[PDB]
Amino acid sequence: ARVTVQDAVEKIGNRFDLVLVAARRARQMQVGGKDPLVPEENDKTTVIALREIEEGLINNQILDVRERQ
Amino acid sequence: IKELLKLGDLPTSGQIRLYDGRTGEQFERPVTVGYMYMLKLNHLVDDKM
Amino acid sequence: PLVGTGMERAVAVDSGVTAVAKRGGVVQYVDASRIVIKVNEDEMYPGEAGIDIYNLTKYTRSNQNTCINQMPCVSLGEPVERGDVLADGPSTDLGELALGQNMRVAFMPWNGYNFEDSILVSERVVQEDRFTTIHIQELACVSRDTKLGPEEITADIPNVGEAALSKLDESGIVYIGAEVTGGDILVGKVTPKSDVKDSSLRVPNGVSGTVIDVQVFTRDGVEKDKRA
Amino acid sequence: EFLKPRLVDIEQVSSTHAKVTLEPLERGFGHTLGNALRRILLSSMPGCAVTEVEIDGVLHEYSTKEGVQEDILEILLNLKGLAVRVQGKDEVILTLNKSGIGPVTAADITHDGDVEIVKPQHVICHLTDENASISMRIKVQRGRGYVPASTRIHSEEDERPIGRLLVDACYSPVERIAYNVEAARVEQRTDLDKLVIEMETNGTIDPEEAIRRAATILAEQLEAFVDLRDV
Amino acid sequence: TEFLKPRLVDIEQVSSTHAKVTLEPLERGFGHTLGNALRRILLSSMPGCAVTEVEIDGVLHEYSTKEGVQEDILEILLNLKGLAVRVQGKDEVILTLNKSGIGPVTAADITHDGDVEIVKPQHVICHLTDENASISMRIKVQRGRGYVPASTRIHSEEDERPIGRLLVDACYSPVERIAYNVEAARVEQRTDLDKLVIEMETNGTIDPEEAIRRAATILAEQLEAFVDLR
Amino acid sequence: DMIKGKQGRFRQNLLGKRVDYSGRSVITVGPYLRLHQCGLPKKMALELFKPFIYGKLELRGLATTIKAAKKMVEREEAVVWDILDEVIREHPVLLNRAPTLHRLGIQAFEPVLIEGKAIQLHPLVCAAYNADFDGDQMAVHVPLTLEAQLEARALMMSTNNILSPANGEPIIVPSQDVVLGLYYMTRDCVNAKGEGMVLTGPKEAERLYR
RNA sequence: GCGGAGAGGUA
Ligand SMILES: Nc1ccn([C@@H]2O[C@H](COP(=O)(O)CP(=O)(O)OP(=O)(O)O)[C@@H](O)[C@H]2O)c(=O)n1
Ligand SMILES: [Mg+2]
Repeated sequence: ARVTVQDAVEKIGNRFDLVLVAARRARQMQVGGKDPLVPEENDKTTVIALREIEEGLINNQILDVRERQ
Repeated sequence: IKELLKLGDLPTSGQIRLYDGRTGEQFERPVTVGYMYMLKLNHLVDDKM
Repeated sequence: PLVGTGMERAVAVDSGVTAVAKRGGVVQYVDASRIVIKVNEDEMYPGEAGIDIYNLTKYTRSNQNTCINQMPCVSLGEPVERGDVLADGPSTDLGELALGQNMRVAFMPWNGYNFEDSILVSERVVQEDRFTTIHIQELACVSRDTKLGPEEITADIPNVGEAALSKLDESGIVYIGAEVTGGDILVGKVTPKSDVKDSSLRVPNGVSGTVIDVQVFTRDGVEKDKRA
Repeated sequence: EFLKPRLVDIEQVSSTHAKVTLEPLERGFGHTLGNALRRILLSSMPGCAVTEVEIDGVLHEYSTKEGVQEDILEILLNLKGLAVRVQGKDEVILTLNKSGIGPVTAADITHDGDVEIVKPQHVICHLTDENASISMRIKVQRGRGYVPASTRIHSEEDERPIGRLLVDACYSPVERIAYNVEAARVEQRTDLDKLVIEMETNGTIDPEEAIRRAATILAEQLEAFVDLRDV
Repeated sequence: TEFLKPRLVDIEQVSSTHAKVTLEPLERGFGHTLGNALRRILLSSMPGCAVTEVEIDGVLHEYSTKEGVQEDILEILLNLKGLAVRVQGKDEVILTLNKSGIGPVTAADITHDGDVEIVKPQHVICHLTDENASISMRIKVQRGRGYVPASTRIHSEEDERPIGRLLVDACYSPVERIAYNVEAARVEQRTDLDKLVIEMETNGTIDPEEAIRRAATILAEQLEAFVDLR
Repeated sequence: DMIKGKQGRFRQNLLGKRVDYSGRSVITVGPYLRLHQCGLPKKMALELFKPFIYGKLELRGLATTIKAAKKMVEREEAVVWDILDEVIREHPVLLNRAPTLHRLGIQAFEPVLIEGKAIQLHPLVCAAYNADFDGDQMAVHVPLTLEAQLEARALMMSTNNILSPANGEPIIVPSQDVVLGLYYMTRDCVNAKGEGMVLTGPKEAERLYR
């Protein structure tokens, strides 16, 4: 289990819209419109989206550019 | 109480040296052992859960 | 209690849970339901005396759903005096109050399993089966008289598998001594409409024990009720 | 370059209590072997014990017979303590039939060949009436450890007869284990130790067999250790 | 009767001397009995080779100072305790160190003998300063079981020896660190089973897996006299 | 009277509702736990996560229809426990103790399925809860929606709340056994076994002590 | 058989 989200909050310092972007990503992941960019280790889609956020691949702007594309 | 403990051939201080059942090693500083009257109260987890 | 205060006998005797001799004598018959004592000639009434009989109470339900059981203390042929303790009530032994049980404790922190006021216990305690209590739940199925027609207690119950009936008698009530589990049908009832629906009582979810007793109270005084 | 322990004199103080000695123990292995065996003995010694009982006139554990003073539940509690040795079969059916006034002890059980009643004086019940008669059929199984009724309920396997009375199974003969590592003066050596294991059991497993089986179990687990896949 | 055998030997060898070993599923309570037996045997009774005594050509007592070595004598003793050497045939052999010049006198600088191999040639021993830089010593290494502190031998030093023979604690057992955790593990229906995680650090000579191997081996030879059900 | 007053309304039914997917039980020590987890009884976990169980059962095809999923949960076969383990994996639950005095009275944990009927609470967090293992009980809620899960794991999880919101100081400080053990371990004695010997590191210190 | 009174108890 991912015991700390400290690096994800260091990516976006509000610590609140972090939850929103991670929820949007994990909702695009659960209802299978999209695919994970990280090799999953039997995590559920919430911890997958946090693991993706902490690695710098996804934020709000990447979501907006990919959605309009 | 000390007298009664002596009559039974038990340590007068009421503490005994105990061995750890997992490791087998002795505990430093002997520990108080003895019989105490305990009660099971009507608060049963299976009723609470 | 290995360490008491002496008040144990006062409390046990003065409470009504013990069976105490009224006229001292000699124990004539001992059973796990009754103690029959032949009175001594001193205390023996001249006219129309007879013997003394103490019926004991076996597992009954207390207000809190705990068990109320009396055990005999005395054996055949032992002499008893007026005011001695014949039978032990619930949580009393030989006349003394035995609220709980006395076990070997050691005061030490054992890898934080007794961290806060929590308690660590050895499997030997469960092996010797010394903290196992008997509890007793009461359940009631009531068949009233509706204006659409009286409901029935019969064992013919709509759309139930014969698995559920297997443990039911022809009258529709569980056998004494049957082991039940949550959801099993305690008694068969049909709601008049005539049937197709069941108001039959079931064991509450997640409680499982043995049916020790069943009672039937009928204002109708019907001639032919089996359980009755 | 090692030494190795050989099983030496096995003193029997009582029928249940026994002292077993192991003389040539290397320095440091006294406590190691003492504790390992203590653990194995207390946890894993296979024994036989009563699993369920059928008495005639009794529907459930809570009823009562005429002419006895114990409740049926106390009779089961007494049976749990019954120390028995089964030799060949895994499940035996013992039959107890007694009449008349007197204490029904374990000796009154119908004597079968393969079953040994270790403590015939062990009481079961007390009759109190001339015409009062108790009959029961006790089913005894072999097993290891401690298995309660409520767990076996998952595997009910047609418990349908209401006459059946389930008993908690203490499938374990060893009651107590203590060990002392003490200086073992060997005629040509300075510092060698001897392990003395004092054990109290219900008198079914013999000491030699207990120690041998415990060492066997520990050795099997060690076998599991010898190979290491790393694949 | 029929027991439950461990089905897996997961081994996570980070930093070759450091090995984590996982074992599941194990019968109730055997986690601690087996883990501890192994731990104790490894720690207290394990055949190995180590420096026992040392003779310095220059200093007579452990509190004296050698000119031009910044490290105190105690530092040199501590560095000598860490030397992990494996000798093949001989029981007790005496290695010599002779060094001059600036820099760190390391284990490689020992005279290279036939049967004796020093697993860590780069282990620092001393630091030598300028223009004098004279270090000479004779270190005696012996084979033994377990850990033997200096104090117990120096106690029994009635065989009076000439001065300069400085005793060092003998670290024979190759295991530097050993610990075991037991944790819950269930085989799909039985929950009262446990997993054994053994964290082990050895001193280079033997890798931890094989150390564990010979530990379990030793315990089995001792047990051999009783075990006969096969 | 229905509107005004404590028992009546706004307080009672409009700020004080009574949620679903919630449970209650006695709390217990569970020292082996990680700071971010909590022992949760199997049977309670199954009861709480029932609809999740049904969804996962239908996805794998183990059950044709929803009623068959209900029957399979009500028998509680091995497949059901496997599905429960799989769904519970990263799903966090909220633990609350009756007087939720400050925001640390509710915290999120990852549950670990255990036998028994008592909830196992990590010792270090007891100070935050003012929890004591003397019959204290705790309630356990399940965040359902995806947004709730992110909020529980990011904002509310136990490990994210180590400093008190009131003052900056740590909340998770060791309480009594931990501090006693550490105190015993670190205090020195004038003379003992191994007085004044020189060690190359902590590793041989443990070698010596053990 | 949703509710509400009264009594007792838990933390
Ligand atoms: N009528 C009540 C009685 C108790 N409580 C609550 O239950 C807990 C008992 O504390 P407590 O005082 O019993 C034990 P603690 O606070 O940890 O101190 P100690 O262990 O050193 O003795 C407290 O959190 C109280 O807020 C309540 O809401 N209403
Ligand atoms: Mg409390």
